[PDB]
Amino acid sequence: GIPVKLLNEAQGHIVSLELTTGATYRGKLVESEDSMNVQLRDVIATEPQGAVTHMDQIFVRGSQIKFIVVPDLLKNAPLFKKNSSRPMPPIR
Amino acid sequence: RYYCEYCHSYLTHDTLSVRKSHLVGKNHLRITADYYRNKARDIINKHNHKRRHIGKRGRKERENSSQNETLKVTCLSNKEKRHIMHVKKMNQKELAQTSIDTLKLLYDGSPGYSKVFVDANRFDIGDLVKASSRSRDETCESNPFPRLNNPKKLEPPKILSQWSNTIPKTSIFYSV
Amino acid sequence: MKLVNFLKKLRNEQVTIELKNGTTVWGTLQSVSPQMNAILTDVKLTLPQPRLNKLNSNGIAMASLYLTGGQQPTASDNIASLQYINIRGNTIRQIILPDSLNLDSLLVDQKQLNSLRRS
Amino acid sequence: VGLHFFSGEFWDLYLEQISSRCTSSKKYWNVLRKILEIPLHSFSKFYALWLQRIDDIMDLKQLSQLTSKDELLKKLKIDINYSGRKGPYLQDAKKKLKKITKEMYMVVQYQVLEIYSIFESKIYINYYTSPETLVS
Amino acid sequence: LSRAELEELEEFEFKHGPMSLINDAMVTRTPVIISLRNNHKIIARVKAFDRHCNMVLENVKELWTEKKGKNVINRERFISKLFLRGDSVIVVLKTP
Amino acid sequence: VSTPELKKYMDKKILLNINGSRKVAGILRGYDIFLNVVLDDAMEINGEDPANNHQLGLQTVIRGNSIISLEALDA
Amino acid sequence: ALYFQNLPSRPANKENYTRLLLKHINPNNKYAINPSLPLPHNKLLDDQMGLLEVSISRSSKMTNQAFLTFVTQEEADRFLEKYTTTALKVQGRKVRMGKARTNSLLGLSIEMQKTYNLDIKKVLKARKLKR
Amino acid sequence: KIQVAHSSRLANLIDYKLRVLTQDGRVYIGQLMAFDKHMNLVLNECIEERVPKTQLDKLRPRTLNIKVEKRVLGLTILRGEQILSTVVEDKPLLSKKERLVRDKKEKKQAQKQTKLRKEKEKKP
RNA sequence: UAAGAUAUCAGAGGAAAGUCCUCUGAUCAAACAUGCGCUUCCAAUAGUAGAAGGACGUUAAGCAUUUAUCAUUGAACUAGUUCAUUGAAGUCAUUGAUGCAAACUCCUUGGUCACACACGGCGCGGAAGGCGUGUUUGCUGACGUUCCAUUCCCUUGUUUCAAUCAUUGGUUAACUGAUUUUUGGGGCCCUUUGUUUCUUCUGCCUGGAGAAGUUUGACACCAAAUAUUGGUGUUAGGGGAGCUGGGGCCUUUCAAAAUUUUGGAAGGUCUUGGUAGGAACGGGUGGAUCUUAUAAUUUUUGAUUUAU
Repeated sequence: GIPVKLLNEAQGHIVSLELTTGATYRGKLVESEDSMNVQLRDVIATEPQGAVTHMDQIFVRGSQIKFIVVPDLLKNAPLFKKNSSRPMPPIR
Repeated sequence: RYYCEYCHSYLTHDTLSVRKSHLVGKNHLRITADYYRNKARDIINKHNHKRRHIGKRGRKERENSSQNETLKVTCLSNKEKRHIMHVKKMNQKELAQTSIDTLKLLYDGSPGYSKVFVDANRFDIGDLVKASSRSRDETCESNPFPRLNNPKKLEPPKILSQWSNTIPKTSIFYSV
Repeated sequence: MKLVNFLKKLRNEQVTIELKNGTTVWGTLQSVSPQMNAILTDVKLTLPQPRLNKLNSNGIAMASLYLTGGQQPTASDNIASLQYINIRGNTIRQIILPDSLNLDSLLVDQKQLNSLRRS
Repeated sequence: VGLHFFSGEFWDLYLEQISSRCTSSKKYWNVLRKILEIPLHSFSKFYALWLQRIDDIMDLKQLSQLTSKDELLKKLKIDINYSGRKGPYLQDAKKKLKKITKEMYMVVQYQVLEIYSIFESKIYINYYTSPETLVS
Repeated sequence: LSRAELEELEEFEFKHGPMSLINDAMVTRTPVIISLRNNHKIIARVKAFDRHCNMVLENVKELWTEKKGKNVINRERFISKLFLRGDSVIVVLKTP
Repeated sequence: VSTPELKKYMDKKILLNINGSRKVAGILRGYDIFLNVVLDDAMEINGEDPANNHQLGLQTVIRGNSIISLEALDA
Repeated sequence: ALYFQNLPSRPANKENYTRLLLKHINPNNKYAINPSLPLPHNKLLDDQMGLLEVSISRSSKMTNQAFLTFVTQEEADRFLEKYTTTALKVQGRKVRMGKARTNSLLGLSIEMQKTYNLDIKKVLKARKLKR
Repeated sequence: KIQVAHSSRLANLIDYKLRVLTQDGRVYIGQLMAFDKHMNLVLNECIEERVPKTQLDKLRPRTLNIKVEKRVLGLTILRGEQILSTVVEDKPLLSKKERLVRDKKEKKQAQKQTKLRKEKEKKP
């Protein structure tokens, strides 16, 4: 699935979040796993009633993510190529 | 199976760690660095060739533009335009890498310069740069009087090459 | 058995999907997915009026009704017509299927018979 | 702090935040028209950006964002509603419009090269230090 | 386990298990009461059911009541044939 | 499927938000594939810092269906 | 009874095209809402202040032109002197209009109320116009 | 407005500017680019549109105008759990004929790369 | 994460029960063609317009509203109010936020096509669907292995008229129609903005030109470290011949049925599509889908209708 494979393409670039509690985190994304859970580094965190703070390191259960906003130059990374021609694999 | 489509190659021995040895491998990094450098310029270099919609001109405007004289156009040669596009492309590369940092040069011997401009050792960024000397301990005991044959004059203001001959020819006072 | 395999045979029927919100969706049904992702065509999604002397209706669903871009400005009552609405399965509470069709032809699952006929 | 002689790097922040953020691209021309009249240390980095726009203007409607429809026709005599064969006409408009930039680059450069050569060259210390520091 | 093994297990839990209340209600033509997590109850006869507790019903009579500042009304809505998603239900009783 | 990699976090003081409003700070010992987590010397944070704050227990284990965020307030 | 020139040809559906024709004439009229349209039979009003019915063919002879019938002949002229030969413009083009040489077809239904032979006459000539 | 193909699933309508609804009553309107088994989707230049609490009395049953407060967020990856339904807004910038043309030239160009890579790997 | 599978149904056949496999029907699906008096849409020049969508633009400190901490201790005070001190947290904003409305400016989109200025269709397209027949196929695509494959010409401002030149046909050297070469005149376009944006090289506004080349290739561009290696992209459009598919129509020949209808073969005419790859076979091959592990915290078998 491409939605998740894209998120790995965005390691070490600034991203946003929006947790289903209604917060908004935006800092550099260090790790991601296959369940769409992320570790952000050097973030700015906006509580649902507007209050903003800064925290150095944060982890979020992937289940609570509502969307992620990624840098706009990955819109043409090669996940999105329709007709791709892979070579013949090496024999195991 | 698994493969990295920047390199276009399949992994020989599939484990998790062989992936991570390929994902932060020197060959693979140079590809993905180079892949996005090509997609960067291609959105700019392939400029939007717009589609024209020609309207049937009026009887009125066709008479008012006929009395108006035809202006001369200028077309360069093929050899000429291949050079002038080599120049103008290399000029826009320069305006990327200007980064006018005179202001760092001005506060060099100030009392908090280690703590704000060195940037390995701020608070905001400082913990992040230590992962990837002029230390924070510096106080205003060392170098008490800046002018003791130490300081360099301020580098003069830059100027355009094209219009380098608009400058007044003589200075008002006699410099040394 | 999967009773979602019953819905797949109910294709090109008039139907009312009725959602968890309280939003009813009257339309022409197309391919239902294995996770019950029903996909309709000539639709008309509305909210009923719980009368009771102006009890406030579902506040979230009224927003989601106008946002669809189907609600016409001079809709006096709360309705919204459009073509093609793809609906994520989990939101379906009920599906009011029509009176005409016979269940007895359709509730005979083929994989149910193909397990007994094979043994 | 806009006219500060070393303000060059302040505006480069402000122009970075217009391009990045805003959609219209009429503020970016509006602001950059100011920086062209101020004697900054690094002014030539702002004339280079103006001249990279003027060249990339590709339709006569895009000269309205520079200056008004009237002041084009009066001071320079170029018209936007000129329907005809535009190519050479817009190639003339640029040459006529680029000129009065160059006359402004003659104005400011006199004011900068005065202030640099007389005053700013000599002043070696621009910061506080302390009550025990002594100036030359 | 094998694919044939689960077919035996499914026939057991429908026949000799908690869902035997629904299965014995389908066969014997006995009407049920169901309570959805909507807080409104439907009095119906079952025609099929399934693993997930979803079920096709026939001659459905829903009974939904609402309140707004201690003012009550009891609304009744009749439907001919209905298909009920299975997560909505919390308690199925079998009428005497 | 995969275990969440909080290997760098363990033995540091950690604030985390339980469901909506409750915030629980403690020293993180162990974790599992569901993100159910266990920590030593817990303390439930509130609006008044010393007043409404009360300690929970010596060892407490949290279910991972109520973690929202988990910030590491140390190095 | 009235006759227009150089109206936009392109909106091909009649119910849709008369929407645009009603829209430019009277802004904030009945039909800027889009549920339903009235349809009076051959032998009710569309919009207030004179309008009753519009009529548009697809024929190569009656291309951009369109007949338009009002309630009465004085109100038909009252519309022409509402603008008083100051050329208003539908979609893009300034309309030139005059009084129709032929009478209003549903106006004859109003006039004779104040007509089978006319319907006999139409069949006969159109068969001969076919010849 | 736009008439979608009467049997067109979510796989077909790539590049169609969609109109996706979440559970909270917020709508993301943008060009679709991927999807998934559990229906999380990647929009390209989406805009979230929300009806604020103050405007919401205006939608209660009586031309209505609604001040919809929207904010740009380019290239998102939504989550499946949250989506409530989808609706189609616009059709793609390129034609139906032209989307076949760009496929066959790219299908030709992709095959040329492999044979030029295989013979550059074979001898060297 | 794994295993399994590649439309369903029914009939006849091969190795009493079932499985495996094969041709015959029905239904289902996809791709491709191809039709429907099918449906909807495709913008002034006889004019300085206008339609859809925007502006994260201006007017604008518009106008109209409502908002700016809590606890502890003392003084005065009416019988709540102000002042000062001690602690707790504290998005920024008050030129704000919330509601109301207008005007102006500017951005992206398209057939700004052909014929006509003429008292409720059947011009040539393109876009978007719906509906119907036919063929192929029964998940789809690379890759290898044996085989079948096997072309050209002109043009890259365009159109129109005139002059002459050449070629071909009609008729009694002459006339007429079609086509091509050189000049001249008129019309429109040149934003093609890197002055044709298929490459390269020469070159231009008193001109629209000349040379070379076209896919195991060539060209452009980007990245380096001290020429090389690694990456992205371009290789186009228009017309004609040929060659071949699909569609309607006509005449002929044939078979069945009661002069006609149904099917098959050939020739003619109109229309439309293709024109360099295709078939078989093979794999510890790729991706899609489907079923089951999977209704047990990370998506789909319910904690968002704020409810007692």
